[PDB]
Amino acid sequence: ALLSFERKYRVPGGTLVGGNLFDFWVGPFYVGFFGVATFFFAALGIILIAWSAVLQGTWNPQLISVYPPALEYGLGGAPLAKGGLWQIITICATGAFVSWALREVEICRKLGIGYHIPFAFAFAILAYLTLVLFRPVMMGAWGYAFPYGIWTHLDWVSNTGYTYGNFHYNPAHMIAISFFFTNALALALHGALVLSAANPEKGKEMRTPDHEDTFFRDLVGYSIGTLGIHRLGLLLSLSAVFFSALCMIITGTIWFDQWVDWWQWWVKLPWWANIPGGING
Amino acid sequence: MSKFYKIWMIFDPRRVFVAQGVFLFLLAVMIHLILLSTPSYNWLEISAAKYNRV
Amino acid sequence: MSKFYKIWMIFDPRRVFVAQGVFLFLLAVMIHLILLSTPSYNWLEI
Amino acid sequence: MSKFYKIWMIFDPRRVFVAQGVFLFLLAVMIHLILLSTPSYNWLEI
Amino acid sequence: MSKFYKIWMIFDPRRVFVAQGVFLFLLAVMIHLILLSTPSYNWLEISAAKYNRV
Amino acid sequence: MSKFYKIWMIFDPRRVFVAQGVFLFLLAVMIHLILLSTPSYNWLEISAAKYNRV
Amino acid sequence: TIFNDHLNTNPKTNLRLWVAFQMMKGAGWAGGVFFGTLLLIGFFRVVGRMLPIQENQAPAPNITG
Amino acid sequence: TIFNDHLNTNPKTNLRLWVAFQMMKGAGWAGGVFFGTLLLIGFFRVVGRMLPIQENQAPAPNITG
Amino acid sequence: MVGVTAFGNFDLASLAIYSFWIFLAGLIYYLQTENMREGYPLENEDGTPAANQGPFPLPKPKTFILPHGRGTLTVPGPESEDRPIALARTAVSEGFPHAPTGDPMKDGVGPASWVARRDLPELDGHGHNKIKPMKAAAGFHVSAGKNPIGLPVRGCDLEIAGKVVDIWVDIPEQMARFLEVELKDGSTRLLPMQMVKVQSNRVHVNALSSDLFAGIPTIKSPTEVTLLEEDKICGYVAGGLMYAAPKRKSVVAAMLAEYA
Amino acid sequence: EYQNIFSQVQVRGPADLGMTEDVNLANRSGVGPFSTLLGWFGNAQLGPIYLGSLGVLSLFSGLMWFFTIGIWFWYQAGWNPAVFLRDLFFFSLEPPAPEYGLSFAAPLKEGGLWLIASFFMFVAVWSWWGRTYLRAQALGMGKHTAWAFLSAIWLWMVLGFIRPILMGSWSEAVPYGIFSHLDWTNNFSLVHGNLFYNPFHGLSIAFLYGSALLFAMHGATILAVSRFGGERELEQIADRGTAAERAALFWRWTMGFNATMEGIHRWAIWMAVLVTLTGGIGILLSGTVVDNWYVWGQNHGMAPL
Amino acid sequence: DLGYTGLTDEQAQELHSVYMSGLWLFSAVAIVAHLAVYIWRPWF
Amino acid sequence: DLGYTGLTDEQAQELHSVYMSGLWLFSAVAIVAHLAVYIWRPWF
Amino acid sequence: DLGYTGLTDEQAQELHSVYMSGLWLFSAVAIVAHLAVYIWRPWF
Amino acid sequence: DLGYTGLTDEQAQELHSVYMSGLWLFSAVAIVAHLAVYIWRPWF
Ligand SMILES: CCCCCCCCCCCCCCCCCC(=O)OC[C@H](COP(=O)([O-])OCC(O)COP(=O)([O-])OC[C@@H](COC(=O)CCCCCCCCCCCCCCCCC)OC(=O)CCCCCCCCCCCCCCCCC)OC(=O)CCCCCCCCCCCCCCCCC
Ligand code: BCL
Ligand SMILES: COC(C)(C)C/C=C/C(C)=C/C=C/C(C)=C/C=C/C(C)=C/C=C/C=C(C)/C=C/C=C(\C)CC/C=C(\C)CCC=C(C)C
Ligand SMILES: COC(C)(C)C/C=C/C(C)=C/C=C/C(C)=C/C=C/C(C)=C/C=C/C=C(C)/C=C/C=C(\C)CC/C=C(\C)CCC=C(C)C
Ligand SMILES: COC(C)(C)C/C=C/C(C)=C/C=C/C(C)=C/C=C/C(C)=C/C=C/C=C(C)/C=C/C=C(\C)CC/C=C(\C)CCC=C(C)C
Ligand SMILES: COC(C)(C)C/C=C/C(C)=C/C=C/C(C)=C/C=C/C(C)=C/C=C/C=C(C)/C=C/C=C(\C)CC/C=C(\C)CCC=C(C)C
Ligand SMILES: COC(C)(C)C/C=C/C(C)=C/C=C/C(C)=C/C=C/C(C)=C/C=C\C=C(C)\C=C\C=C(/C)CC/C=C(\C)CCC=C(C)C
Ligand SMILES: [Fe+2]
Repeated sequence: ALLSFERKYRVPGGTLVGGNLFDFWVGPFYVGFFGVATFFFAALGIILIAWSAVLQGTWNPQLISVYPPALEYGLGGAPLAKGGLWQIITICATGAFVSWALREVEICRKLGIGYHIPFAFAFAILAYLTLVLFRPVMMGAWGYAFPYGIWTHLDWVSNTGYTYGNFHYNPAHMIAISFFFTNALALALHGALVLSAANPEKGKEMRTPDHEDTFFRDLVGYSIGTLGIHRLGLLLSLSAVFFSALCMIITGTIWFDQWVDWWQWWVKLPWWANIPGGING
Repeated sequence: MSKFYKIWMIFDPRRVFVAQGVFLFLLAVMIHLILLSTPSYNWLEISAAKYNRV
Repeated sequence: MSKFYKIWMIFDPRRVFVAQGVFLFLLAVMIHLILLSTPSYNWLEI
Repeated sequence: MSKFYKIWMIFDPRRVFVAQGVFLFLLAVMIHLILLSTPSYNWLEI
Repeated sequence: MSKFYKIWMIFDPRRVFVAQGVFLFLLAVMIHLILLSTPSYNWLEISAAKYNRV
Repeated sequence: MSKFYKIWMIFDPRRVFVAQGVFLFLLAVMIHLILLSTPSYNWLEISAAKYNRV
Repeated sequence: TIFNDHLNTNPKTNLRLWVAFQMMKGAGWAGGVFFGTLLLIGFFRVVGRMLPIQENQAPAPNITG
Repeated sequence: TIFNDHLNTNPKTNLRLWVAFQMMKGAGWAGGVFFGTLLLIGFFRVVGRMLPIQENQAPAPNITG
Repeated sequence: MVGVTAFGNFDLASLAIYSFWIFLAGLIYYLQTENMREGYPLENEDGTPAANQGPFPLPKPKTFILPHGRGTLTVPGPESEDRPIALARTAVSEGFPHAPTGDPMKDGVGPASWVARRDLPELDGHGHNKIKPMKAAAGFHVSAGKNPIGLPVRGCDLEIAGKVVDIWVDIPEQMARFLEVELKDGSTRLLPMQMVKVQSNRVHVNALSSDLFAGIPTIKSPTEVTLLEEDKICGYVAGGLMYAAPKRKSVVAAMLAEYA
Repeated sequence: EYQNIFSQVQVRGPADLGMTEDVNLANRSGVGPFSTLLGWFGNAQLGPIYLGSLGVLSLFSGLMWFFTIGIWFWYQAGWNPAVFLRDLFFFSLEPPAPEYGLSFAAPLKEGGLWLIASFFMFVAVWSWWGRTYLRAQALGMGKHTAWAFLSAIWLWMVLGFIRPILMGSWSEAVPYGIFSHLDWTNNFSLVHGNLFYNPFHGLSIAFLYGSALLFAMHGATILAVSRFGGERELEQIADRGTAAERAALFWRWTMGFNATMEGIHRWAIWMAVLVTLTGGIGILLSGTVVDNWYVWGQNHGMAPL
Repeated sequence: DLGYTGLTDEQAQELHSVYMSGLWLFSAVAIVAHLAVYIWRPWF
Repeated sequence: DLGYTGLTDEQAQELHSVYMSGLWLFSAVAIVAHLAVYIWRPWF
Repeated sequence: DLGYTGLTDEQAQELHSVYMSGLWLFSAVAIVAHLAVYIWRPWF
Repeated sequence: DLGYTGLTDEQAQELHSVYMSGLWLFSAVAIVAHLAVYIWRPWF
């Protein structure tokens, strides 16, 4: 039912809409107005994906695919069987994600903590909306969004990437990839450091934050601190997602050619554009 | 069947009614969308074939 | 059906009315999209 | 512009508000009719 | 069989009834969708063929 | 075999019964789906062929 | 409030306007959300119009048939 | 009125709902008139549909050009 | 070894993927088991153990040997909270809020809650006290940014309830922790830095108003702060966000309240 | 609202030389300068760094690896500083051609230098791993960092050493160069069918996305409860406070389950380690067992045909 | 008398009556609109 | 007497009776709609 | 006699009896539906 | 100071202020609608 310590926190108030209409729990889950909304949307979306499985003709979970409308439909509606189910599922998913963020706001708010978590979830929501809503609308058709399938949206990724050659040459792409790799590195180092401090050589006393700073300063020579590492983690993840959204919003919209052709500008800069030798020329 | 009423000594009416309303609306939307998906029972397309809208 | 009124001894009117307004507007917008999706009954074509 | 408020020391609010509601609805119906008349902007097509 | 009732001294009725309702609805949706998927027992298509709709 | 009952001085009945219910339902769904997958023992297709529904 | 010309209406109509108001709070918020979403989509559609997407134009990423 | 849960709102919002109400009286009456007129026209259009006007059909009374 | 199968389509790709599924199930079980070391067993809203304990059993206990001779903490263990909670349940059924019986902030329930930790200061690695006022620390000086010492302190109601005297810093960590804010009562209160907005002429506190500055739990000794009283101060300052919402002069709050 | 993203006022004093158990301080250097720029985000102190036997070994090997690649880049530009400036991202130190196989008979100019630089890189990375282990040991801490680094090293070794040996060719390792190693990645994907249909590739991507997810979640949670001293985590493990409880209750009321101040770091370390663990397994299977992953997916219920 | 909200019988009846008057007004406007649309263009 | 929600026997019976009246009203409207659709276009 | 939920013997029997009455009602409706479908179109 | 209606200065200012708040709300909704239509299909 309740954690040993949970009861002193289960108080009324701190909710955006609906007073105490839905200000109650179902098991551990806090419900709220936006919890009601998000349960509705999630349930409807999962059901409509199952109905897509029925219409398509497979029950293999890895072959179920809900394709967006084809290019000729433009930005209008499509029949449910050939593109409309995708649109309804997209609306359901957007509503579910937004309601989840607002429910998180309500919970953060009943507990008296900052709103960093719904903040950071909004970044992922905006990346999803970039892929599904902003770019296809800016670009003319719902057919540029990805299908809802486990292995068929990877086909969308591959086709979109190879439309512009090697997508590795997108520069915002490189920045986003560097942020992702740095984020994974920092997460591994942080988890390892805290665990090694709390679980020392075996039977000797528990370590202190001073030991963590000492270890990492011995390793490379500059410890960032606990507050520093948590700030850096939030910012690395958010920067990665932001640059992903940027690299995809500019693709097919202001850049239409091979991306190495973008990299071509530095090579042609006046004070080396003509020299013989090297890779280029 | 006579004493099914004691379910309300088990369940709080407020939570049950909220859940029931959500469930009923979701089920109705389910069935309407299923009907709209099939070429028949998609009453829209059927009436458009009746009155020559295409 | 006569004593449905006791629902208001269960539910606070303010919250119910806000929720009902939100629900009704959302449902109307929904149905407009359903009509807009079909080639007939779509009034934004022209 | 600042002291336009004294219009209400001239006009009774009740009557003005009834007249204004009637006028605004009639004007909206009018314009929806002008749009409906032209072959374009006639949304009731299809 | 006679003393199966002691299951309720093991399980809280509220949780069991919520789980049972969810399970029963999910199973019914499962079977209905399975029937709708097959060309036969998809009662919709079968009727649409019977009454010469499509 | 007579004193197998001492398993219940090892295991809490609540957790065991929940796990057993989940396991039994999952196994039954497993076997039914395996039967449905094969062209024979897919009782649906077999009946449809028997009464010529296609 | 010094106006004292609206206070003469009966209490029942005061209740009436109170709940008309409750519902327009609720669904005025909902309308603000929906129409702000449409304005966002319209901004992106205009930016798409002014860019030369409409001349060099990408092939379909996914089959859809 | 025994409800006594709406009376807690401030007098300014009471004034607000009072005049929202004034305007919906005025133009709800206007809307009733307009839509009743459309329903009358629709009744006559249906009666015209069900009659065989649509098969034997009169020439234009006036030139209009 | 490209493409020979042991049976059906089963090859090393398939063997590896199924082995990983099994390993992932085991790892998820282990991770949840490690995370069941605080707050369990579960309990009803009236304190008695629940019929629920979950599919995951409790792990075997492990012992942390605390540094500086503080003792040992062994988990999971018997958890009580060694303090009375002033709440009264709203409904007889479960999953409903418990309303405060008296003043909520100040009995310490809800967002104003606190936990009975050890009434001792946490120590740095070398044994000294970890957190310390500027005067008690040797060599520390405000190094960048707007020095808050000497500025007035304004509450959420746009009154000034005191003004800043000193900064409490965290020695090894080299970062400011509390504002020692002194009132024209003459006694001093502690302000968490993450609850204060240091401006050019003014230290703004969105959490509290002037009349609530006096209520902040004071410190036992005047150069040190213990863990208990840090909870106590932090919980009150933070619970001020909901429980001092009425007294607050926010444009958007008054906006919405006048509409509501 | 103050968001705790940047410090708003800084303090400093005497430098902290660090703890002194079982550590030979003859090898620890002196503390460096304080950076006001780095102080707005975390600690401002730089140094002191420990310089041991493995430290010198790793520094020598890594410096020679970097220098060897640089000298090849200079040769490859014709010794022209402007060409070096303009083609810095296009230069490449490429492994021997397939016809040499695994032999060390490749001439200096189609891959002898690649082999030399690779030897230096091998020594540098393994020395750094040993140094991580010993730095953890000297302070009496656990060896968790060494094992996470070992996962990263596993992926690195598979990419450069083990897979070329299994395929019997040095030509299938990764060239040293920015755009060249990106093209190596793309061409590896092209040659073996989609890596998108490699299941371990998909798992690796799942755990990289999960790393970004979990670490945004955890940074946001700790910054949200830093008003109760939540960033001081070792002490919250030692003596649980209200920050830990509020964090646990937020996540419990949000998604039905929570963690501990201690246990979220077990989640974090495993989430980050599984990236390179599954990646190494996938790359090792790639080409050795499967050479067309899309067909494999068709055969395994993954692709439609 | 459950009294979750605290209202009495007479208050409940009064509020429900004014609600239902509003509900039937809304329903009447909806029926007029539906008849107008049906006459304009049927969907059956 | 088992009690979890706080309601008594008479309260339970009253609430269940008004629920069931609402349930049968909903069911009757559903049956009328189903008959209308079936007559308009059968699915059997 | 366990006592994990707090119910006694008589409470358990009463709750189980009303459950089983509901269960057999559900089962009877299911059997009627199954016979109707089987007669309409057999699956064996 | 004519007072054909009978209102004073403060009453006039209060009524005019609430009117103008309503007027600007109406105007804002109109501007949003006009921008939506213009983006959808321009008339210039
Ligand atoms: C009986 C019937 C048969 C059944 C068979 C099936 C069995 C099913 C099992 C299902 C799974 C159950 C749960 C598993 C996870 C458990 C984790 C755990 O318990 O943590 C406790 C424990 C917690 O320590 P602590 O309490 O915090 O320390 C306190 C002490 O004071 C301070 O202590 P300390 O500081 O000294 O730390 C020491 C310890 C603690 O480690 C940590 O601190 C955590 C670090 C996490 C990262 C570790 C991964 C590093 C990867 C190394 C290289 C990767 C590439 C290997 C090649 C890939 C495989 C081909 O270090 C390690 O244990 C890691 C050693 C890694 C060596 C790997 C060598 C190659 C693989 C050989 C397999 C055996 C490995 C060792 C097993 C025995 C260990 C004692 O941590 C561990 O022991 C880690 C367990 C390592 C497991 C194996 C690692 C690799 C797994 C490979 C998966 C491949 C799947 C198959 C796909 C391909 C197939 C073809
Ligand atoms: C067209 C290109 C192909 C493709 C080809 C490949 C190939 C080929 C590989 C990956 C790999 C990976 N790809 Mg892929 N990839 C594609 C599409 C994607 C997409 C996407 C959305 O489209 C994503 C998210 C990913 C994501 C990923 C990662 C999950 C994974 C790498 C883990 C990692 O961190 O490695 C980076 C980490 C390391 C390499 C470890 C380094 C460790 C050593 C110790 C570091 C030493 C440092 C050295 C000494 C320098 C010192 C510097 C100084 C100290 C400053 N790929 C497509 C299908 N991808 C790898 C993998 O594991 O696949 C299974 C891999 O080999
Ligand atoms: C995808 O599936 C589709 C959408 C295609 C088909 C699915 C359709 C769904 C399932 C249909 C669901 C419909 C829902 C259930 C209909 C519910 C409607 C609700 C009940 C309408 C209730 C309206 C209540 C009215 C607005 C109440 C008004 C109360 C008054 C405002 C209070 C004051 C009344 C006084 C002022 C006197 C009256 C005069 C005035 C001006 C109101
Ligand atoms: C994909 O699968 C498909 C869709 C093809 C097939 C799906 C099949 C599924 C399984 C269908 C599931 C159907 C479910 C099981 C049907 C359930 C129906 C019943 C349970 C719904 C009940 C409705 C009753 C409602 C309308 C109650 C109305 C009563 C209100 C009007 C007020 C009453 C509330 C209280 C008691 C009144 C005031 C109390 C006072 C005394 C204080
Ligand atoms: C691919 O797989 C396919 C689909 C082909 C095959 C799948 C097969 C699976 C395995 C089928 C699984 C079937 C399951 C096992 C069937 C289970 C049926 C039973 C267990 C469900 C129970 C139904 C009983 C319900 C309707 C109870 C109703 C009683 C309520 C009306 C009120 C009673 C509740 C309490 C006791 C009353 C008040 C208590 C008082 C004393 C306070
Ligand atoms: C054939 O010629 C055509 C039609 C083509 C072109 C001709 C166009 C004609 C000439 C254009 C004429 C336009 C007229 C002049 C425009 C006049 C518009 C009037 C002035 C608009 C005024 C609106 C006043 C608003 C509705 C006032 C509202 C006052 C409130 C109802 C009072 C309380 C305020 C509350 C309800 C709102 C905010 C507070 C809450 C509780 C939401
Ligand atoms: C002016 O600047 C100067 C010239 C002074 C210095 C500047 C230098 C700059 C230009 C250096 C540039 C360096 C490049 C850009 C670094 C790029 C590195 C690339 C990105 C590395 C990527 C992958 C490499 C990994 C996969 C290598 C893995 C190989 C390991 C597994 C070790 C291999 C084991 C070898 C084959 C064993 C051979 C043993 C002996 C007997 C040969
Ligand atoms: Fe942490």
